[PDB]
Amino acid sequence: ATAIERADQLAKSAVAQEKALKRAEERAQQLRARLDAMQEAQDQVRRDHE
Amino acid sequence: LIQAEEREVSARLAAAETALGESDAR
Repeated sequence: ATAIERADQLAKSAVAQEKALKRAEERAQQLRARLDAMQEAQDQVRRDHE
Repeated sequence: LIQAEEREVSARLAAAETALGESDAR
């Protein structure tokens, strides 16, 4: 069962890859939120102190 | 000073917690 066997395990390995794909891509995306937030959170201070 | 390291130590968790799942996948 050489061919189809290893092909199926490569299939499943691919699947594992895509779950990794998500976790990483949207972990970056979610970090973007507070990445933004801190900016304006300093910014209103930056505007009004002067 | 004591302020300084705390971030890294706390971030260590956030750093460390990463190792938890991706290994667990396999």
